[PDB]
Amino acid sequence: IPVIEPLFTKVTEDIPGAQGPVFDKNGDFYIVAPEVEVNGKPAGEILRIDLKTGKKTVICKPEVNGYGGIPAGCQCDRDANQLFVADMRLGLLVVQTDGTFEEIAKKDSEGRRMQGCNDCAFDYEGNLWITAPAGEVAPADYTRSMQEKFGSIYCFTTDGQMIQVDTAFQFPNGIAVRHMNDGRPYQLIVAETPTKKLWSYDIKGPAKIENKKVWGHIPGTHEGGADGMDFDEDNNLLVANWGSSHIEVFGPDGGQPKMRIRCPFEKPSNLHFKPQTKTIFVTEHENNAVWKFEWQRNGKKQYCETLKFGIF
Ligand SMILES: [Ca+2]
Repeated sequence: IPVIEPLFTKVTEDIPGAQGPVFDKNGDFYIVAPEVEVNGKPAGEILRIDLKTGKKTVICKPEVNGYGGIPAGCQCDRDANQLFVADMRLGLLVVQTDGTFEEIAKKDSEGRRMQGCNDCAFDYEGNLWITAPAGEVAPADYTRSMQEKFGSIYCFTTDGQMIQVDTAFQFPNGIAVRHMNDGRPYQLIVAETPTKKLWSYDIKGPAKIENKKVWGHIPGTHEGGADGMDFDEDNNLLVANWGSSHIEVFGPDGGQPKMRIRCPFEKPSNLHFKPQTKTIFVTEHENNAVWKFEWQRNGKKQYCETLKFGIF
């Protein structure tokens, strides 16, 4: 497997468990620091990063009834410039640029207690596919599916339903939606960290997935595996392989990586493209920092970049 070593430029530092890189509708950059703690208790943060200076600003430090959050992944909304943030303790949150937030659901569509989420992905129809590797949300005792298969997958629909679409995953982590050239969502990819697998499903409709399949294989025998992921404009899937010092590049058909990207660190956690560029911002856990490098092409257009009221 051919490996490339592009120049990684430092963006910002000192962000405990740095991940969830995302750009909003104005091109502003945000990341999450899930591991910030106050007296050993969760006090995770959502930060805005000034790309010109690298200076950090904590816009949200989510807490519900005294239970601090562990913000873990993000997606920017389209119809309003707001962030949907997966939280390992609080489930799914909607965070405004002013720093205020709202908890989306304490229970799913079946009345079952919500699970802590790690990452999410919007399809072009506006449906949000979410990974939930943690156990029940706060106030329940914090647990995570690294060893046992209790991690779930959800789909927060346009009509506001929080639907659990699958279960029994050993730490479902990164998640991405593959679309047809005409924009129709047709395949859901889910990373299962410790098992070194990438799973796929055929998206038949909103909150409807079928035919679970082992889509791709993650290299290495190290502790870790596939973390965050994202598609480029040609539908190649770039996946952070936590603990391998590489970002794996899968072709549109999956299987084994067709290319690897060497990182100047061992623990890449997530990655996200800057709109309209080849620039990929990579968060990592070794130094708790954010970096950026140039990919071979532009990123796949995000849902937030599309137009609701366009002609085409
Ligand atoms: Ca991303």
